[PDB]
Amino acid sequence: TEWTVDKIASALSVLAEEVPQNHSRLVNFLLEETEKRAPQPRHLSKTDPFAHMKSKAIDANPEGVPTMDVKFKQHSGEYGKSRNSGRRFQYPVVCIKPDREPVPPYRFHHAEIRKNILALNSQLNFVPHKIQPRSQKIAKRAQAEYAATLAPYLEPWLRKLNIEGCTKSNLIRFMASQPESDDSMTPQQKSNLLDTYSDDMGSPQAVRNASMFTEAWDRVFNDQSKLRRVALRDILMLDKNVEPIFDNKRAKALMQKVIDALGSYTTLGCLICFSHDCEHGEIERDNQKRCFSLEEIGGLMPSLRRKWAAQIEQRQHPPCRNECYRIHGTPPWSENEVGTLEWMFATIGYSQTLRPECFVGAILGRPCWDVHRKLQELDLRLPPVEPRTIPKQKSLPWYDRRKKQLMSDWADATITHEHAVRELFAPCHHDGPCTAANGCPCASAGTHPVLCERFCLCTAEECPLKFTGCACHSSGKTCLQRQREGRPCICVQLNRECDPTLCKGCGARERADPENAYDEVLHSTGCQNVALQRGAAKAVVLGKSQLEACGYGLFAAEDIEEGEFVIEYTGELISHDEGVRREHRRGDEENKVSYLFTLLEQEGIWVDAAIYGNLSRYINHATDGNIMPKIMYVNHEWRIKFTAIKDIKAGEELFFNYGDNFPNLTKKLVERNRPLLVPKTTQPLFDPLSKVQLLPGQPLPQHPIDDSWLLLKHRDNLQDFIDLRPEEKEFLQEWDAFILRRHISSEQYLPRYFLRFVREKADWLVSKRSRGEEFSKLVATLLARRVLPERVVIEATQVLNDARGRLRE
Amino acid sequence: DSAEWELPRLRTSFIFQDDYKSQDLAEFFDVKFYPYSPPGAPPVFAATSKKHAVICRLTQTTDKDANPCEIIQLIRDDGNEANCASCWSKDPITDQPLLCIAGNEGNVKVYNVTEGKLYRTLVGHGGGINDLATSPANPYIIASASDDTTIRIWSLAPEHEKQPCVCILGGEGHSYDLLSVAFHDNGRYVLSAGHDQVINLWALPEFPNEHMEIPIVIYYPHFSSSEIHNNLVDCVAFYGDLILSRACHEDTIVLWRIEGFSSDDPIPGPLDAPTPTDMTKQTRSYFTPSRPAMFTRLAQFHTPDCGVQFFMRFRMYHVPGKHPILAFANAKSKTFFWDLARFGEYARFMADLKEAQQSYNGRVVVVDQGQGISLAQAQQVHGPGVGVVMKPAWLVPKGFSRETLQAWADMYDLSNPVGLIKAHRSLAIDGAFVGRQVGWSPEGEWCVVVGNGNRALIYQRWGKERGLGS
Ligand SMILES: C[S@@+](CC[C@H](N)C(=O)[O-])C[C@H]1O[C@@H](n2cnc3c(N)ncnc32)[C@H](O)[C@@H]1O
Ligand SMILES: [Zn+2]
Ligand SMILES: [Zn+2]
Ligand SMILES: [Zn+2]
Ligand SMILES: [Zn+2]
Ligand SMILES: [Zn+2]
Ligand SMILES: [Zn+2]
Ligand SMILES: [Zn+2]
Ligand SMILES: [Zn+2]
Repeated sequence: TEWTVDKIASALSVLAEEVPQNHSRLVNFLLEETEKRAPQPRHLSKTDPFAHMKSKAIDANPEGVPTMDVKFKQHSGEYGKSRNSGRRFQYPVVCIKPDREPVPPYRFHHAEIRKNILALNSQLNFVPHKIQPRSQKIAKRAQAEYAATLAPYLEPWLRKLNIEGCTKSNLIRFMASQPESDDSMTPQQKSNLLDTYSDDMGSPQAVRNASMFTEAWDRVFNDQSKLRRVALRDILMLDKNVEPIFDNKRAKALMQKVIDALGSYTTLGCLICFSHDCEHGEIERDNQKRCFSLEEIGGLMPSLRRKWAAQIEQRQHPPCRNECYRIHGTPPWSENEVGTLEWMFATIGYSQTLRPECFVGAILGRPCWDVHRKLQELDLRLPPVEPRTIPKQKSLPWYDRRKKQLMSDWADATITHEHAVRELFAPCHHDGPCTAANGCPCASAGTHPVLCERFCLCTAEECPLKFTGCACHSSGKTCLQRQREGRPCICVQLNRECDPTLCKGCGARERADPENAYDEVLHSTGCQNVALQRGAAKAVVLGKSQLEACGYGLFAAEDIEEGEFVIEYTGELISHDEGVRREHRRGDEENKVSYLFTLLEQEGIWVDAAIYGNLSRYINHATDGNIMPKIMYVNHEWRIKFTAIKDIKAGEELFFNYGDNFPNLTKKLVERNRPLLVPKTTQPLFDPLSKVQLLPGQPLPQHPIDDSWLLLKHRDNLQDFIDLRPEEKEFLQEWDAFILRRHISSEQYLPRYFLRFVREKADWLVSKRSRGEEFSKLVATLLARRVLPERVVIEATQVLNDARGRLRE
Repeated sequence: DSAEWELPRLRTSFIFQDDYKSQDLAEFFDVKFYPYSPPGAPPVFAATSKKHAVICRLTQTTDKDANPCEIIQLIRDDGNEANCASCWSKDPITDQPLLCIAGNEGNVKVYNVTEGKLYRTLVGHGGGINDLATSPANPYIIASASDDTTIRIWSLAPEHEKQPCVCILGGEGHSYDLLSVAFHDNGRYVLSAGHDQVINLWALPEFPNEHMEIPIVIYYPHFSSSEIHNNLVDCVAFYGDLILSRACHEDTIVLWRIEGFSSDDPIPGPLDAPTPTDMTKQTRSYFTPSRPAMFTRLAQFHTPDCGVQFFMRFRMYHVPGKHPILAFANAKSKTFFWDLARFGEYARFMADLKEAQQSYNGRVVVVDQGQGISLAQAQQVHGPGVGVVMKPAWLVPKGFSRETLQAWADMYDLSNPVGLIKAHRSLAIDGAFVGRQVGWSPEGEWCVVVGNGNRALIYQRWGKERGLGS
């Protein structure tokens, strides 16, 4: 009845005896089950295939044939005593030669990716022969395994001991109150425990009992003379309501209602590719991800306020088939149903050609006059937005954004075009002009100003630094490197590809669309500065390099005229330190094999093609190469393009001068104390996947890219957020699986892809109400950034209204 | 009667001429018995050295001085490859035996052994091959583990002649040289392991009965852990649904299981695998049913004096109607056996004896089994006053002494997953010997151990020798 540390310790020792007993029972049970399940031998031949073959031992009574010796001893008895010294015999040898040579060497399965993918930082757990001492490795593993053995016993033993206050939850409360939980726990963690557990532990005896139980357990099971040992604290940390509090996998008047309603989408939604788990963003050392999202540029309100101000600063169509309030007008509403019209109302704003009523009534299964009735009885009031007055600003002498032209000192005045020295910053989200005084990073973060890009909240009307695209047009080819036209292509001058939206004269809009990638007529005029977005590579083929003791090389499979884009260098984007860990994890000397291409030196991003990438990873080095790499800015992605510097005939091997493109990070660290055919060539050529040898004049193998493994990782990355309800994950995952497959880089293509999604998933979206509600939060977010045209919201209203009418079945 | 319990003993040994000359650094790296002969046939094994495949047939003999091992085919790899891995298959048309041999150039040679010719070559690995295994469910399906960090699955079926690589286990599950590959008996789960200390379990799809222009690539294993051992792993295998694996510097073979894994469940598909979303997790599992635990260590067979050696392989004999025998040879001239059925029989004997010790307050008489005496005749020699417990004959002393019980517990107690089970038979080898591989004949009467110095040790049980013949 009245316990002591000794009495409970004594009792735990007796209960602990059932652990080895159960273990023996379990292993014996599993051994018996396995013996019973022994497999019958299969595919037996009906005759002994060796029956006709006799001993090949040579007789004393084989000329020219190679011969080997074998010496036999026979043994008997218990200790293997040999009967005598043995006897040797001569045997003829059948010599068989192989008919095929191995393919050139490689490490890992080399898989194709369409675009660069973003890697997590790995740990250095193995180095062929930063790191944790192996002794701590070994010891924690022993303790982990023992803790897992002991964990299932604690509640059964507690129930049998039945001591007042010795409760799994009271023991967690006691643990949280002990000093060890300051050097094991941080604020908000104690706050999360206090949510589930609180601090009251009951009677004085309940508190004394739990303390004695804890001491008595750490005395019996945490005797520090042992390697296998568990503190009770280590077992309670395994508890399903405690573990999540120590898992950092977390995504995150009227307006702060809406702000919180769209938090998942403002936080995760990519500004570039519109997906919620994707290849953009930055990875921190602990692998927490800073998404390239609205939160990077100040969240919902700075963009929404600007949309409202744009709406009232423009001073001066068919009604929905859901009993439209426009014809009519005026069941209890959930708070969810009300919130849904709250955020559509606020993000549609001061519009003329779009009203929430019809669309909210398409997302909720409600008639349009119903949500108009609820709209009017709730009388929602927007914040009033102040007339934004734009202060007159002097243009820059090196850049005229109206003529879209660089002039005079420009290469010395900006580092906009010098990607190797640029440091990356979140686009403008300030009020007022882009000056050092207002803290604008574009103007002042670097050694020089850079132009403001499409994601900065400034407008070309306001900001003298704002990029507005190139002025090029021509019935012939334009946006070329040294155009014979009167003035050059600002886009090309800045080492960027043309923007499908800002470059209105050159045909970028159509040529930067991958759905026109193989319209040779289209791409034979107009802008020739969209090749990475076009996504089309010259025909190439893998083979044995012509250089001796080089392994693979890459060969042209079609004639390539000088100046033509050839291929992109794709790979994993990694950090400097992840580059270094990788140089270690694979071995070392200058017999090494690097696929580590420098993308942004100063920012510290490398492209690693050692596992994932494309055929370009096989191009070998020459001083007098026939192609040239170049870093390009492509819609706020930086990418590696290869361009021909000579005419290259089909069958010729590609080379470029590696320069310092493939650095030795660790060595620099220690110092800082017309069908397409296989071409006729001399070298053997291989299918990149099967490594089957290719024969000249056969169809060039062109295998569609396998992305399913990549959609699964991105789905699982959203599943892992403890921050998101299942209704959120369901929809976010559906949208991401669709939009990731379209590899969007420009908002020019989003409305078409969006309309395609609401068409394909229309039946799915109206089958379950949380899906429609989540779909409407995405819409509200894209509308707030003025990135989804009001035209498409009206069409989705029809599409879903018609899908739900087809469901009434 | 006691025959069920007999373990092997050394019956014959041979040394093969050195073929990597130095004139003693050649080794047999592999030995495999042909598994597709009719029941009863003379067992035939191949012992692959670095340059030769020595094919022998074993025939039991009534003469102690006679030699049961006769060499029926001897093949040399006339190319530049040094080999260390082999596995058996069959011609899909003729049903002739095919011996596969792989090594350090990165190619599988397939030999038609009865006719002494090359059947074909399997080309495509990017580095040396260190293990091969045949699927127990399809004798035309072979898996190969390579320095190039991949597994490749090959088919010798006619429909795949023009491109025989049907599957590549790739992705990021492994990061350095693979040393071991094994098939589950269902032919659909594959285990792999090597220098990166990861053990991976992979689920194979069904492969089309027709030509595949490219292999199916698999990017995620379904179970993955680098935490069952703390060193490089060089041998892995299924024992039914349990796992047996071995690592360097540990002197143990570990028996363990994946929580939630059962070959009775449907085979999961490739999009069901777990992906490495958390980089600090060194174990992940599709199969997982307080925090679980995704594996459970069960027992450790003690395998002393392997030192720093690696690429040393055990082999379990597992056949319906016979006892399961685990055999492994170390690096200091010893060969170890465990009969897994002794575990259950010891535990029954200790439960029967602990029971009679209370029910009769100690007046308990212990009688050996395997006698003409049964728990009945032994009870009639006394009556209701004293308990009779039957003790297995192979349980030998040193009431019973402390040292006798401790010596029995050391060999048969399964109560501690972190314990060390001493071998049930430990046989010494003349001279300095390092085991590389063990193989068992279909009926389990022969056990062959091969290793350095091009030596084969041939153990037998259930022999028919009768009375010398010199
Ligand atoms: C991007 S990889 C090129 C593909 C490589 N040949 C292969 O088999 O995978 C670059 C590596 O190839 C080798 N390499 C490329 N060009 C070379 C050259 N001109 N001379 C010697 N080695 C070269 C070096 O090992 C270098 O690390
Ligand atoms: Zn993105
Ligand atoms: Zn309407
Ligand atoms: Zn600014
Ligand atoms: Zn800016
Ligand atoms: Zn600006
Ligand atoms: Zn232009
Ligand atoms: Zn342009
Ligand atoms: Zn252009």
